[PDB]
Amino acid sequence: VLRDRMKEILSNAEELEQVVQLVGKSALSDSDKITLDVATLIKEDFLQQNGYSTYDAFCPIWKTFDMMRAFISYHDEAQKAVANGANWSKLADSTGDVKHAVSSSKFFEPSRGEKEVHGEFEKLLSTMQERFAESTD
Amino acid sequence: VLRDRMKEILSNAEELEQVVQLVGKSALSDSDKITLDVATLIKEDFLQQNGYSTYDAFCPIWKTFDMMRAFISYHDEAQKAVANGANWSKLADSTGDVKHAVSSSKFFEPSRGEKEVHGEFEKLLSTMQERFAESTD
Amino acid sequence: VLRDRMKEILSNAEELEQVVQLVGKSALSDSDKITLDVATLIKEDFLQQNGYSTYDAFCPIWKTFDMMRAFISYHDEAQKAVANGANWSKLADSTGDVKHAVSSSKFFEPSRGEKEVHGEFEKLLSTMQERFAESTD
Amino acid sequence: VFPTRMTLGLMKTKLKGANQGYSLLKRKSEALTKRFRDITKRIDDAKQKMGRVMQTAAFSLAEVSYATGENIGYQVQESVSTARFKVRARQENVSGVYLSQFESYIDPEINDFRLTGLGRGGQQVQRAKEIYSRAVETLVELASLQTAFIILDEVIKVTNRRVNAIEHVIIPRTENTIAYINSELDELDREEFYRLKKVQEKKQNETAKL
Amino acid sequence: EGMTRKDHGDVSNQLYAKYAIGKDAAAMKAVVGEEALSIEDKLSLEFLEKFEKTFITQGAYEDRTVFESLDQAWSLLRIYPKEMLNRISPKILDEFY
Amino acid sequence: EGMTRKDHGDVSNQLYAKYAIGKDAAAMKAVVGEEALSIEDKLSLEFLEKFEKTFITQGAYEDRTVFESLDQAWSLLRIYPKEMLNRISPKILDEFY
Amino acid sequence: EGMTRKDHGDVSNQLYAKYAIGKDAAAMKAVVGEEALSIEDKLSLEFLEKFEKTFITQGAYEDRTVFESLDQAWSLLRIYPKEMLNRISPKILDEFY
Amino acid sequence: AEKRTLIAVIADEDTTTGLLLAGIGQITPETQEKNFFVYQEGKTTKEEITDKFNHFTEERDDIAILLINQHIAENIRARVDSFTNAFPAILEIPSKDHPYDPEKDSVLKRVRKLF
Repeated sequence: VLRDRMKEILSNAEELEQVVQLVGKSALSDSDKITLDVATLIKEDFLQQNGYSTYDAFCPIWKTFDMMRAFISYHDEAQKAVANGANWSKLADSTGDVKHAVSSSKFFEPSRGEKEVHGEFEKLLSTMQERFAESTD
Repeated sequence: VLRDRMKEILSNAEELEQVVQLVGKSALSDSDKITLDVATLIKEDFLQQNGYSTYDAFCPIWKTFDMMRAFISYHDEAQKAVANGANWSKLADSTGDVKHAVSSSKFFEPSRGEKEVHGEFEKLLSTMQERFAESTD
Repeated sequence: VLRDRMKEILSNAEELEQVVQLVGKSALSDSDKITLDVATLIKEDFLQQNGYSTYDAFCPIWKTFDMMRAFISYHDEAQKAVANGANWSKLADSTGDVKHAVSSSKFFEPSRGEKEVHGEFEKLLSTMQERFAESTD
Repeated sequence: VFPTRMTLGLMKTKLKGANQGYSLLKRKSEALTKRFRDITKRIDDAKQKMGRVMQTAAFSLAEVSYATGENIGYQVQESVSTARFKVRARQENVSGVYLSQFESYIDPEINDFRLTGLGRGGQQVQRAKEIYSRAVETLVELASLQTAFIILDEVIKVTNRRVNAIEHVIIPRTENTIAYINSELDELDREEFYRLKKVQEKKQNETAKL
Repeated sequence: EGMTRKDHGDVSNQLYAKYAIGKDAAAMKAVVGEEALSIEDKLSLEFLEKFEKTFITQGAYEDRTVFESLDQAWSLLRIYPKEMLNRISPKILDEFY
Repeated sequence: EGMTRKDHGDVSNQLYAKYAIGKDAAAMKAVVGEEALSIEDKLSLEFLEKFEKTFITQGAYEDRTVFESLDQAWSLLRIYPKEMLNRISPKILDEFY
Repeated sequence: EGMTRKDHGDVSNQLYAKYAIGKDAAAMKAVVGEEALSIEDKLSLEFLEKFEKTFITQGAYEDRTVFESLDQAWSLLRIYPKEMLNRISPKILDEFY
Repeated sequence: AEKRTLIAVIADEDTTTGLLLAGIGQITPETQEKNFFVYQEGKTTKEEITDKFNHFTEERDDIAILLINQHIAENIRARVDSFTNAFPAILEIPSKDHPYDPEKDSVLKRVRKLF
């Protein structure tokens, strides 16, 4: 379910990329900004690979799913907020703490939560929900 | 004389539309509005065919001569009439029967005035003169 | 020094010209126009030297120095003039005849003045300085 | 000049870029121009509206001044030093562009002065003041379209420049480049074969001969 | 015609046209928003989406007959009124809409 | 000389150089629009238009003399001040613009 | 280590990315205009100029040590705050900023 | 966002005073200068209007809307036209004792060429 949505975000991003170049940034809606913004998170964490093996460059497949789970759980919430009313800028301020964590996912190791996935990632799914309820209201 | 004028009208028509986009309608007036309208009637009568009738597939040299004669006569007299005081919509509504009858000349028989000669066009010239009186006043 | 600057002034001119063409000159400083303006004088006056006479075909080392010296000096002074108060148009309009005086120096023989340096180029420096004060004013 | 081999993939995508750009910016332009026409008509009407209502109230005040004795209006101008009707500005995205809009708020700082009361003469100024407040407030609200209208006025000129600029300079430059390098590129593949084939014929002939 | 209805050729004109307009309209949405977007194009924006997600998206072992295919087609065009499906005869359109 | 002016070649150089400038100014008019254009471009725009329908338009059974062409050139070329006309020498220029 | 820093790899990565954006932005300035541009892109335009004229400009006889060259690289990099730099591991960043 | 709150005037006496009763302009207390300029037709100079316009557009960065009588904008015509900004908005209104002419209005002049 996750794999199809990751590509989808990236597809729309290419289309957006041409409008962004030409017209600018001053014309895109709230939904479109998010698409680019979650795209940033994937570009940062998956495409870059810090070191030979330092900075925990080794990700097991189960960790990777958890890294992805955190971004797409964020995308669906993020899509609901703008739609239910919440400015792109407002939504970015209010997300704050849970956003920094998902950004920081690559330095962390799964060998100190369970052994292949992180207790930290399980806790991350609860934190997302809580944040969202405050922020929307 | 008539053929050269055919080419001119199509060329002009195209050109006045571009002006309506960039410049606006401020460079548009009714003299120009008649020009667009004659080209439309010329496209429908000449350019469009597909063999709906048997008379829509063989049209003699003399019949072709007669269609272009109606439309150029309409053009020059419509322009004169709006200059002595008339409007495009007013010209359009007023020309009406003749305008309809000459578009439909392709469905109509080409043996009406003999065997190659069409009678309706010969009777158009006189109608057009009485018509020009209705449009001006 | 003049050769370093000769390169820079033409290279900066090329980049600016692409934005003027495509976007416009009305989205761009008066200053960027100035680089183009001084650059143009160098374009006609240097480059065309195919000559219609021996006077317009020959250019000794001294004469080549002189025409370059007057144009760079104009640039430096013009940017100041506009910056402390003075529009673009007023500056362009004022220098006027002087732009021409250098233009015509090629047509006149180099055996004139002191040696191979025209009295017309010698005077031209004073006229330049006298001009900046008025342009500025 | 232009690359010797394979600019074509790049130039293909350059060609595509250019072409999408022209379409979209002409749509953006199309929406701005369409909205602007409608706003132009609102404005012509509104100017007549504002002028007539403002003047009716103008004439009522002028008669009042004359009847009361003295030029009252100099006195009123000094004495007034705060404003009721102010505006707080907000951004509205209409046709992908951000415009400035104005929203009026009526502050109750002033509502009566010391010149709307004088006794008998004072009752006249008062009847005048009331026609002017009602007439003016409407005029302020209508004035709000003006600010946006001027920004629209600016943006249409820029946007038009761009559609025409992609059209004339970029697209035909892109045609000329793509063709010259395509023809060179093809020439390499065919001449290569021709040189190799021409030599083979000789090599084959020698062996048959000896 | 006999194992395919007569409407196939007509319907193809409408689906093709809308689909074309639809690609362009989405690019326009991105810039202009929906505060100044055209009405015809607004329905075409939604049309691009359905054309992909149900007429072009199907199962692995989902099989559909030609009659069926034709019906789905009309359902996507059903949102537009008659005045934005003007390239078809009122007799055919009145039956198939 | 005695059949051509020596000025004949010189006149050619104005005509060719202006034509080009004019052609460039028309390219900018198409893009930017007249309001944006500066004074120099406007003159040149004007030169280009006059050049097409008068110089390079002539009849097909109509002869011309070299003297006659240069006199036609001088009028058409006369649309610029002396600052801007500088592809010919001040002597010849002072006489004829 | 002992002749080159641990930051060295990180430092190169930062210069490429900004230098690249700056270049991309300068091209868009040219065609469409400064309506496409943003504040971030201004940092980038500014960053291209500082890089070209300081890092790449040096003698034909003006030799340097490796430690100096990394110290000058840093100087250019000071104009983006820490939060827009992400081509270095944040651990290393806090030391040398 | 908010950076401009005042509506200013250049108008004849009866027009200006009335606008003030309606409550739209004021005088600043710290500079001792009006954010309106009174004018009387034929009687007060063309030059003073030209200065006051500069005070309001470029020195006042708080004027939101500059209202101006059509007859009056016509005296200093260059100055009204050349200012193309919306900050302030320029709103030409038909002057007292004159009807609506669409070409004494700076924004409409600009509108006609290029839609």
